Amino acid sequence: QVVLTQSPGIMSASPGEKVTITCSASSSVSYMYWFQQKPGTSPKLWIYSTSNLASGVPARFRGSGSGTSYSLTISRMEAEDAATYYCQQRSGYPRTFGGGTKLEIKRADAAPTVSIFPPSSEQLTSGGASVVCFLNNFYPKDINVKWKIDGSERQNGVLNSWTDQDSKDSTYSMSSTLTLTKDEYERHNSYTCEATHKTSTSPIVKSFNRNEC
Amino acid sequence: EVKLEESGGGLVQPGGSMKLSCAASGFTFSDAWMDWVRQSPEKGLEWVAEIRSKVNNHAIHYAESVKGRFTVSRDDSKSSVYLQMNSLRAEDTGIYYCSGWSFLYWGQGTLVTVSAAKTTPPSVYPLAPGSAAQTNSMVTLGCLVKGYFPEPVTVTWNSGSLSSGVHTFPAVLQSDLYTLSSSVTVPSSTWPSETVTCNVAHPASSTKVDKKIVPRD
Amino acid sequence: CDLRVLSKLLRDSHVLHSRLSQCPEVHPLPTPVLLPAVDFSLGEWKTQMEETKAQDILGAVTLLLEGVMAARGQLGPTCLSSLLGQLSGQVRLLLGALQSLLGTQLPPRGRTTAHKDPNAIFLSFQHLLRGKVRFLMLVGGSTLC
Repeated sequence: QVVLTQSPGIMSASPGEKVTITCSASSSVSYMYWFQQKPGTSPKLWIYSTSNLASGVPARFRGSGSGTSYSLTISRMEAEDAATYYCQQRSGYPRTFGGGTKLEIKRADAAPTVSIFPPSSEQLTSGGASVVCFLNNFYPKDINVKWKIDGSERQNGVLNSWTDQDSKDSTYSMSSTLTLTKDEYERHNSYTCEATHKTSTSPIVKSFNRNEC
Repeated sequence: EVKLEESGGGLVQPGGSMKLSCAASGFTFSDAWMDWVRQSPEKGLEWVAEIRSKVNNHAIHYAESVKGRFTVSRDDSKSSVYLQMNSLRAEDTGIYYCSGWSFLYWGQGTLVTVSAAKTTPPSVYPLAPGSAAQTNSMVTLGCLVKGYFPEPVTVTWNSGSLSSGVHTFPAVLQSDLYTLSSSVTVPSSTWPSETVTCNVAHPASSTKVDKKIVPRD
Repeated sequence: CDLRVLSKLLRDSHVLHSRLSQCPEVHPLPTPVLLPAVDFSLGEWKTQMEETKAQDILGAVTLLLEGVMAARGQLGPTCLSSLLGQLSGQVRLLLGALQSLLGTQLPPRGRTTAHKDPNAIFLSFQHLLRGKVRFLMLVGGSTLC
């Protein structure tokens, strides 16, 4: 029941820049332990005993700390390193972790890739129409959808889901699901999704006509 | 080489019991102290129990939160550790990792949800581009996997062959249901020139391997 | 509450080693095993707290087990094996002892050397038993009975 409090809650770092994370124990302990975790994934032991990289870990991670404020340092940041880092104290029982700290890598501006989708045959069969439009592989993470129907903005029935950055190229990626009914789908003809991201002034639009046009 | 597959995860209605199993291989199981360590997004990362090797005579240790309701046990003899969750609780909810040496190896976790709701197979709709599409260098398709409960649902494409440049998104919550979509991009020439199928499952024991097919006239 | 222990381990160990000298056709290893090196001057070392010092040993020790299994690993139901057996059991008790103490299991670490020679493992054990062990649990050192 020691309380670990990891300093920055989320930070952003540039390729090859110095990352330095803090963790801080509510009461002196022998040793901190760090694990890296990555969205979708179990966590893994990244350092232990205050400063021994667990087999696996790049030598860029320097494990440090003593007594009551501890800290994990990435020498020169890579894009693999983008993940959360959890500290843990094996001081007694209970073991105890922390906040976490979301490192993010910070690549370059990289505009999205829109592609819109008519509801399925078999959606329309069951009595529902969802018109989903994926916005893919942009950066920054700030991006924007207008769902215009017959050339006018229906503002309701929208859900935007975002991915975390990508593994390979480190991008942000959002889906956007326009969700109406059979009847309603079918009262109108043009359906347009349009994406406005800092990447460019002129919004991106992919679109359809509900007749096949 | 060292392999932890927990299993047993589920919907439990409050007050209900559940057993988590965790099977190890890759190492001298008899030799390892074990932990259950459970994760949520609100709570986060919070240790659950610990269970020492025969050498240190199976000394047991729980978080106060769980003291009295969960029951960790092993069978050194089957190379497996267990969590017999009991008298459960909407908070007891989250990802349950069965874990390594003193925290050094880590199975992939089961989702476990206690909650009054029931199962809700997801609906699987293919998102094929459009009977008047533009087909440029590249090509994107989709699965709409809809209105399921409980989490999670596991989507791969081509039972895993097609695994590059494909975005599955986080679930969102609607009429307290879950809706999630995955996109995949293949080079133009490759579709519908070769079959892209997207397979999904949700423990609801639905398991739909629906084929993303082009749309007529 | 014993110090019967280290003293008893040592000799129990040495007994193992001896019994090997005369099994049937006794030979090296296909594959080198890594056992915890034979560090020599424990200088930099005994300056340091009793805790890190313990970890190292539990560290080495866990490595020692790995080496030794690694070596049972290798061969069939033979007499060295059946002994590497009883050895590994032995090594195991310390492992406890030190896990017991630091109250966690650390992972294998510290500088090792590759040994085909099945003795060099029996050895490696005793070396920590006589060095880094004894040299630990003297000075206060709340060790494990």
